[PDB]
Amino acid sequence: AEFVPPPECPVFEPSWEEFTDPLSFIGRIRPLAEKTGICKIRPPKDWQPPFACEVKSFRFTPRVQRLNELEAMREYTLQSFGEMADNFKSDYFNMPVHMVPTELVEKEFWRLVSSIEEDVIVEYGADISSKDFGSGFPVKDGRRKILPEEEEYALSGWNLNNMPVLEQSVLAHINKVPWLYVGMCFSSFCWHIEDHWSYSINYLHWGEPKTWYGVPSHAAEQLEEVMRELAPELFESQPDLLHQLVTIMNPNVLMEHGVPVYRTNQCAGEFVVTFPRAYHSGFNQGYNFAEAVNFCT
Ligand SMILES: CN1CCC[C@@H]1CCO[C@H](c1cc2nccc(C(=O)O)c2[nH]1)c1ccccc1Cl
Ligand SMILES: [Mn+2]
Repeated sequence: AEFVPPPECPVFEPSWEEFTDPLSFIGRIRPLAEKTGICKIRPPKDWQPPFACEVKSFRFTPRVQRLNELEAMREYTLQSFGEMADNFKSDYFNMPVHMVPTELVEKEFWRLVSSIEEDVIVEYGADISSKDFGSGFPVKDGRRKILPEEEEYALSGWNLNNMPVLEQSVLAHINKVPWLYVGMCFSSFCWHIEDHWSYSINYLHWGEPKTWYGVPSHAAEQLEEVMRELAPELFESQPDLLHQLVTIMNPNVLMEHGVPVYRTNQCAGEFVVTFPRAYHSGFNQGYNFAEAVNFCT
């Protein structure tokens, strides 16, 4: 009846030596991580970048998310979104936000997605460009002050602004930036893969965890087949890029049909990498702030 958590994906704790170059480290962990689709990477304890967005100006109108919309077939600052998000969660669970077990939010999320008796609606500050108010990482833009002790983070290969993003092509010889996600409890992203089957890297700057599910690329067609069988027939003929706007599916349904699924709780200061053609989806445990970019190898 209640949700059964998938097995945990790999977590890596690189030494300072291994942490020198992201692409080299990702290439070395690939034989394991590609078999789980997603992995988590914990930087060394002393690697702590400052938060570098323009907080005074940061304003956005999040999208509304009706958790049960398939089954059924306003403007905020960072501060005022946080107040709304914490009030929502503490009221929903009748306890302080940090006291709510991650497993309980997870079980309740999947219950609500399939419930026709209770219509829970949340908001997500999703797909906000780093160009609007800056990246959460420091950048040598000349647009914001960088303290000496922060320069190493502006120059780090793990700063998402410094990941390689240009794919090799003939058109490149003939002829972009990270996105931000301000989460609250139950805000979510449905199953998808990246454009061009790209890798992605995701960093949780601060706040409560982001819960992830991943499927390895060798099972991509299995997942697509389960979607074909069980996803709303009204949307069955839609191209993948549109279907993936609403590809909501409980991980246990995929697991029951033989699709390998792995989970993790990404906590503040931790990276999640998604491998090429690894389907993923997830939800936020509470008020948080993430940055993500597609990268090339
Ligand atoms: C146009 N393309 C095509 C592929 C996705 C990309 C657009 C961004 O799609 C959002 C998203 C993707 C994603 N991947 C990792 C983590 C998170 C996070 O929210 O933390 C993510 N959010 C998304 C997708 C579906 C439903 C809600 C939302 Cl918000
Ligand atoms: Mn993604």
